[PDB]
Amino acid sequence: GAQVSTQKTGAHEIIHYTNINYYKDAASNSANRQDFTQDPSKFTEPVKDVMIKSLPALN
Amino acid sequence: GAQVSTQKTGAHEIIHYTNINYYKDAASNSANRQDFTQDPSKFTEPVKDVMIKSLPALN
Amino acid sequence: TTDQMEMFRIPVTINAPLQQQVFGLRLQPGLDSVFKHTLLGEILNYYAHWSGSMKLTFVFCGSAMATGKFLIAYSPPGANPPKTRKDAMLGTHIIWDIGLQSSCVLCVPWISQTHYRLVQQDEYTSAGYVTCWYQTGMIVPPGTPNSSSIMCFASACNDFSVRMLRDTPFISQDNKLQ
Amino acid sequence: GDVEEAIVVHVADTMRSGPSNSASVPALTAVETGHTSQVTPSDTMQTRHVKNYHSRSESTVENFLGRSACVYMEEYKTTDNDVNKKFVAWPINTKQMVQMRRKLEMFTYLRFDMEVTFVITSRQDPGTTLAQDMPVLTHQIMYVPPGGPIPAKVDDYAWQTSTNPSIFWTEGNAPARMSIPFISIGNAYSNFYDGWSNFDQRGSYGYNTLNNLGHIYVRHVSGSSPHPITSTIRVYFKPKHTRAWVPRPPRLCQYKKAFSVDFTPTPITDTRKDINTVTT
Amino acid sequence: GDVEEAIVVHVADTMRSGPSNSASVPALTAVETGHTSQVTPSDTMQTRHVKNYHSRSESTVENFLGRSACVYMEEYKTTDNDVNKKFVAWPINTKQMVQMRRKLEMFTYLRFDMEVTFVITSRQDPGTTLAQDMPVLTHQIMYVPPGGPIPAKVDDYAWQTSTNPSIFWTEGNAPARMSIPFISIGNAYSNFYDGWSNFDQRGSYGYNTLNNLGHIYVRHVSGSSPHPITSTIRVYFKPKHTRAWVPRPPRLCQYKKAFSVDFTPTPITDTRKDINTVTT
Amino acid sequence: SDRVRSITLGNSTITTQECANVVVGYGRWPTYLRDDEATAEDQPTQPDVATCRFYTLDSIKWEKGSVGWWWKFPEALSDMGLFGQNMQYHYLGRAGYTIHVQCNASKFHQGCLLVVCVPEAEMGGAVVGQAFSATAMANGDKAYEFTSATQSDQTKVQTAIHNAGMGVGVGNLTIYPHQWINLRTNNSATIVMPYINSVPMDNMFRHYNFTLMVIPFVKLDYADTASTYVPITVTVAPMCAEYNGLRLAQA
Amino acid sequence: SDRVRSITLGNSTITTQECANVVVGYGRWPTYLRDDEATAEDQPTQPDVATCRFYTLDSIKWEKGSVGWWWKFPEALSDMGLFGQNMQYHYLGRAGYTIHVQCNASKFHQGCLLVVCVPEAEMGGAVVGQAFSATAMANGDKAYEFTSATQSDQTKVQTAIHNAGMGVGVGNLTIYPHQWINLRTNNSATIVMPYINSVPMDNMFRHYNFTLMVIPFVKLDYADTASTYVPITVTVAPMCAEYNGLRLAQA
Ligand SMILES: CN1CCN(Cc2ccc(NCc3cccc(F)c3)cc2)CC1
Ligand SMILES: CN1CCN(Cc2ccc(NCc3cccc(F)c3)cc2)CC1
Ligand SMILES: CCCCCCCCCCCCCC(=O)O
Ligand SMILES: CCCCCCCCCCCCCC(=O)O
Repeated sequence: GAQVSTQKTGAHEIIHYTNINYYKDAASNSANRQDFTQDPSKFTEPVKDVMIKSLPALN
Repeated sequence: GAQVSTQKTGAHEIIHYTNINYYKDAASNSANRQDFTQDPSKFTEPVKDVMIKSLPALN
Repeated sequence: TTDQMEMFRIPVTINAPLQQQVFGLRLQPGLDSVFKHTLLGEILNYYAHWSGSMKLTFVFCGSAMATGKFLIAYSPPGANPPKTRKDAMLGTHIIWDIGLQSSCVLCVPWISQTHYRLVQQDEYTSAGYVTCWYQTGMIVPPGTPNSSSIMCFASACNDFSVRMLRDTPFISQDNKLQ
Repeated sequence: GDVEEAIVVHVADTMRSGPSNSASVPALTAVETGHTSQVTPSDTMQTRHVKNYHSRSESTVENFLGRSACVYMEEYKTTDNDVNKKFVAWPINTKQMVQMRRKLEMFTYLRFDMEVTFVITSRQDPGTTLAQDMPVLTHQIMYVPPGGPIPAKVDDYAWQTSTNPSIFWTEGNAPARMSIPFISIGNAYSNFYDGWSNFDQRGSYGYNTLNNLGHIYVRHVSGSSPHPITSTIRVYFKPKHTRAWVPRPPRLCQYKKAFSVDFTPTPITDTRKDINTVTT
Repeated sequence: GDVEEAIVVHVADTMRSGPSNSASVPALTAVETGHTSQVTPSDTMQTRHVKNYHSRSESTVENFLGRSACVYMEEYKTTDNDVNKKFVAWPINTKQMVQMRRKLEMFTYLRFDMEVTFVITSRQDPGTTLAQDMPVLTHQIMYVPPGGPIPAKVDDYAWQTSTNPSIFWTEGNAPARMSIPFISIGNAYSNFYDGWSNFDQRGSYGYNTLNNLGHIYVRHVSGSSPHPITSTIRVYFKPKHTRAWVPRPPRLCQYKKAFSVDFTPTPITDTRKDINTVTT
Repeated sequence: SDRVRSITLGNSTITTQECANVVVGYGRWPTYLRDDEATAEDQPTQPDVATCRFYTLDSIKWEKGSVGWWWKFPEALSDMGLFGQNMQYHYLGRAGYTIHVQCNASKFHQGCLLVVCVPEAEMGGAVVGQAFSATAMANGDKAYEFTSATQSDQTKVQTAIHNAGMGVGVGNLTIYPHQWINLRTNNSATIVMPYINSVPMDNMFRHYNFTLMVIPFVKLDYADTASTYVPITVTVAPMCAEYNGLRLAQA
Repeated sequence: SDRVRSITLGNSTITTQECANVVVGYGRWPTYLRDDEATAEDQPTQPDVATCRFYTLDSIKWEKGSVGWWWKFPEALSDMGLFGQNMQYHYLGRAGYTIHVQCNASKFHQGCLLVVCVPEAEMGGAVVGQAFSATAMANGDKAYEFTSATQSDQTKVQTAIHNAGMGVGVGNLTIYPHQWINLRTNNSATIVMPYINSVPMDNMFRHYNFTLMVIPFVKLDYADTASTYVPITVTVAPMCAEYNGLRLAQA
């Protein structure tokens, strides 16, 4: 049950915390604010044919 | 997570305590007042050429 | 501006002095009225600190037979904004040539003394100015309109970031909604 | 092993760039394609190598929406002649408070758990005779899913909750708190609904059609002082485990109705002396 | 292994020394070099061997600055005719209280986390009629980063914090407490700033230019008694994880302004009868 | 496509969409001075991005009656950015250059320009015998105009276009590095000039390294149209610049 | 012998025959900015020998009644050589410095001077409350004089020597890097100051990095003799200077 993970800290400058769940419902758990994955392609590059930045946009 | 370390005590006269972190931010941890490293050279000996105490300061 | 949609168009004419200014603005994405209500300004207004570079994209919406060259320059913070193209070109700038490709991108670099800047910018954390000038002028053949327009697009680079969430000041209420 | 070590992502670095002279033209593009240019400062000017340690941790949707916000407040008296004034009855909705409304309306569909906190305070009403001694008060919060019985007075039989969840709270302690799961019949909450209720395109129009979350009722358990006492309740919502889809532009006009998008036209932005003015 | 045994430094000992007669002259030096002599008593006189167990643990900067200190206090009434007198608005700064100001100003640059504690007390204002019964009071502490909306009255809409952090506290419990990280745009806090705001050497001068930490607001949640009640708040700061650079001499003259170094000339020290007087 | 070119020097960039290729001097790219060819003893200074960047000169109007213009370098850039300061504060200098001239017009215009860099373009006075001050051929970034007729004023250079002020056939200037700006198919010309001189370095205030000339060989023509003139702009950028001999400023 | 020192920067050299050793800031030698600590994106410019060289400031007279002087940097060098030009034309700057102060007198003179560099030497106004323009503490290379009595004019800084204009004991300035010029055994003091600031770089016109102070702690004295005063001269040299953010000039 013990769940150890690193905590937020600074850059190039122990950092671990323990967590345990006490309730039988997943909705009772604390916020999972440790995820930092992102991908802006869905909104920035929605075109069908791949476009190379160096090459001209058209022709 | 358990973190065991000695506690302050006297000289030539168990001394361990346990600590656990409960929060996901390093700023929430307790003060780290167990560091005792020091070096007064930066302010007491800022000269370029090393000076020997026994030898004369000049010539 | 009697017509609101006019706010999005930058006028351009055929016969102008050799060196003339097209537009000028302050680079305060979260405070200047120009960038206040843009898709980037709205996001910034929910935070207090920001950092990173910005992209300004200009698109020419004239006739296909029209041609011209423009100088777009970014001037880092200083005691005085540029007044002439001679002063303007000393800073970061790009020469834009209008052809088959109708769009050009000016990448404003991140030049600052601090790692972050306040959204509620002040003299200490000023960011500079951006200006555009005629490089050669616009030339048109017979049977075309004598005026054209340009539009500007603003966005953030891949190194942009924000910090210190806060409540936006653009929305307020006086009584409970019903 | 009784411990599992579950146990980040910085912005892109800037690479060094030198003088260039070639046929490649990264600066030139075409916005007509609907494609946002991916150029970087390294393509337009000489740059030094810089290692960035900045992170976008605070810009995630989880953190952006992970703050408790007030959504409703109402007052109810311990004793009064009007029966309707001694308890509260609120149809649950998130369109009452402007700040949280605007924060939520930046996305079309949402799916999250909820954390609800109640803050209750009391004060003695002004009057000639205020000298009295009253023990600590107690309050009851009742949640009635749609279709259940609704109390019509403070001492109604419906307050004997047998299946409806309820909370009993005493003044002087910590504020009440509780969690609630994702309780939508659909696969996600919808902030906007462009459609009607009836199949012939008639009736209610808008998101009001999809609001079937229930009601909340509050009363003084048995407190009835010789002199009136007024209490106020504040409800705070805090999304958890959030997910969002289809972002939409933030609103520009001021809100005017709690169950409609009605508005008044507003200027795009403020004005300045001329297109060249740059001074304060 | 579910336990990690992270698991000191005494002053230098005195070594034994005997009679000496040689060309070495440790006692003689030259301060013109800016070098502080490193001689020890063992070089000038005969000494016995002594083992020292004294440690400098209590002189570290972490312990020196690791004490909570008052930085501000203000009074606000639950009910009054003047709107501005029913709530507090404080621009955050550490130059208000002399003791903490002097303690901090011994270093030029600092970098630390902060621990903030709030102490709130209430008292009934004097008056003819004091007979009343009032339930326990509740208070709200609101923090507004720079540029955010500022409330203009006790019952303003801005008090519905949706992103601004806030604390709700009830009288009779433990004092509120909270932590805050290092929130400077620069790499370290600067106690002194010898420079101007404008690029032409004009405008504000001093550390005032770099104070952009925000504001703190406090009010009674809904308490409004028939008779006035006054409350006082005290703010305590406690640096954590401290680091300091460039020490500077402690101040000698009394402080006179909260945002300036202005002072009045002061004598170097006290006087005595003559250069030879040694008695009381 | 090979009709698009992009050049990036320092903190400035030039983009052209209709352009011929780039002419590189005499086939030699600009470069720093070698150790086996230097003569000065002290360490040089190589301001890099600070000085190696594009500078826009004033623009000129191309009319139906224009005859041509010339500029002399580096006197033209003598008072531009930090390049001018380095010129003022140093005794010796050395740098290549990149010249970009721009002229755009619609598809209904016609005309042809010759762009050429003439090294050591010594010029003769209007009156054979008399002499002129250093103002009739160089006064900063301003452009000097040729003349259709024979010059008569004794205080200025002989501006006869067909002789080019050098006593040579104007049509033989093709021998020097050059390009043509033909409005049919071209909008700009790019020339890269390496440092050409008889000595490793030289005083930049006393000696004119080379002269830039723009000559309309097919006069501009158009019909109807609201456009009355075609502006011409010149942009220059020093390359691999280095200086030596710090004295007091003031040239 | 260790009493002789020689320093060579750029095209200038300093030779002293009677001198103590050299104090190096806080034990850190000046150095260029690392790649993992920079924040600006564009390439910096590193004028080297052009700017890293010794500059002589105006000289001052040391009388029997002198009280002291101070200078503020880099405003003092703001209008010196190419260093001033680079300061004017750039938005950000960064550089260490080497300070050499010179005072020579015969063996029959007596006196002692304290030479100290005070980083972030914020000063208070003469009248508590009022403010002053940026002229009562810095007007170029000119030296500003302390006062024995309490200052009274509201337009200038409080010049009380025993407080040093900072509200601190004058005798406690020993904490900062410093040296003593004792006429018995010394003629000059040398201090090397690394770049000290809370940010990697900064505007050199808006912020005073540090202040140089010279304070006579033992007043000058002599007898008979035809020499009426002892001149004092200050020489400074930037080290590892680099700039960034080319804008228009004019500060
Ligand atoms: C029309 N939809 C209604 C839901 N709205 C989002 C929403 C807001 C609040 C809630 N609260 C659910 C809840 C949570 C806890 C206790 C309750 F009584 C009710 C659910 C959904 C978006 C628009
Ligand atoms: C001009 N600087 C301002 C900062 N000052 C040091 C300092 C003092 C207090 C704080 N408090 C930060 C803080 C911490 C917690 C809550 C807040 F609202 C604000 C920060 C820095 C040195 C001089
Ligand atoms: C309802 C759960 C109460 C848990 C009380 C604290 C934990 C006691 C057991 C020590 C931790 C080990 C837990 C585990 O085996 O995962
Ligand atoms: C949020 C953390 C709550 C921790 C509760 C007390 C500790 C229970 C587990 C026993 C200690 C083992 C911890 C560990 O594995 O590191």
